[PDB]
Amino acid sequence: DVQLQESGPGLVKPSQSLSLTCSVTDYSITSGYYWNWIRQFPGNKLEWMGYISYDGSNNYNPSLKNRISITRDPSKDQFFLNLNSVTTEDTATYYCTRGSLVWGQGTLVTVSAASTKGPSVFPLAPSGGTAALGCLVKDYFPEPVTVSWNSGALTSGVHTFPAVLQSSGLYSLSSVVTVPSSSLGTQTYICNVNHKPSNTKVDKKVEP
Amino acid sequence: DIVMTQAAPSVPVTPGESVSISCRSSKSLLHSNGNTYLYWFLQRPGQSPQLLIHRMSNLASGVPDRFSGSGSGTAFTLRISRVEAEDVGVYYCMQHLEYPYTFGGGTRLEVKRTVAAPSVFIFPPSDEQLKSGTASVVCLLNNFYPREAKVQWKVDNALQSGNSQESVTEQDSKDSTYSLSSTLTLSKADYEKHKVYACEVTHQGLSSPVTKSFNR
Amino acid sequence: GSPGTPGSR
Repeated sequence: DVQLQESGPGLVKPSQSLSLTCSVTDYSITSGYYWNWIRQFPGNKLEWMGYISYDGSNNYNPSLKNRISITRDPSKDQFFLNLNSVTTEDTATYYCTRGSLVWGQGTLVTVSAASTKGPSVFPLAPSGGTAALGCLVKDYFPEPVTVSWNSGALTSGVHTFPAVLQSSGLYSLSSVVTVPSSSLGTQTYICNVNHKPSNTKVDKKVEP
Repeated sequence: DIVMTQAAPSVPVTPGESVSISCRSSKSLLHSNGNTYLYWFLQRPGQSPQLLIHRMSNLASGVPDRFSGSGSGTAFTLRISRVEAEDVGVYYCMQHLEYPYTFGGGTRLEVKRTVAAPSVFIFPPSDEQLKSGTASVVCLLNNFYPREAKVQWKVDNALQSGNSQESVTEQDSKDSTYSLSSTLTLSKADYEKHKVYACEVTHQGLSSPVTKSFNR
Repeated sequence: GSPGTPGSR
């Protein structure tokens, strides 16, 4: 089945150029359709940026002035977004699509002068026979991080919260799991944290 | 540009009942070919938007026929009959008549359910963190309804302000509840100077505000 | 002609 996948830097400096790639699998981009870039701002407003067509022709949103190009490489079934002179207003999740029906998973791009920083990972230790434990993923930049528990074996009762931006300009995120008190003596609980921007992986065992 | 307006930022619905979500355009979306170019999307928490309806009334693939689109010219309705818990998310209209394509602001569908009190847990700072000179105390409010919940931090019975942050999960697609995490951040020096750390929670489901606490 | 997305040619 046709699938699309965005790739590219998750952090861009103000006034520089943003570049993203959409890799299309199981469909030739010259065969048909419009190939769109759509972005979603913080606050969740959506904006159509433009498309490239099966013949490589384009249409762009006037909101982007003359800052946008959408180009392609048919030999790789890839199309590309270039956005010049970015500001913090361009911080958004960027989606590539085939028409309105088929969407990529989206990729976050943050525009900021600040440097990439990997997280510290701290245990949230467990204390009606009900318990809870978790991990505090603190002081990283930019978003996102991913958190799993026991390498995906544990999903029941897991709540991974939206990150908060601290006053320092670094993010902090919690992930928790509700567990039975009766499990605390014998069950191993490991949170698996991945911060791809810093190439940081941390596994933290959470103990009573 | 064509301006798309969704008047309601959110709409509450009891499962099993029907709901209508409205969208208005600044210009008629009827094309000379006889089709009306208004599309509807749903975005579930942490997912990409999903096409529901194209050309005003045509049901896209992988969508139950509980969903229907109607309207004409500049006024449109997405109707969902027999709403299920899994329908929660944000519904967006988009005009597809002229460039640029433009979106409505979205309408969040909120499922109405029985009041559920939060289960509350408090976590002291880890020794791992304390080493760096900062201390985070975390309060978890799990699986509550409705959304409105108040967290008050107290340190040796003194009400805290300006030193905490909270985030909340989107309404759960399965049990229709929310969860909330609140973090109190103090210097390690300040943390070691006090004894009683308490998270006080106010919520409709509680008989009285509930406090979870620990002694350092 | 049509404002819709064109399919496979």
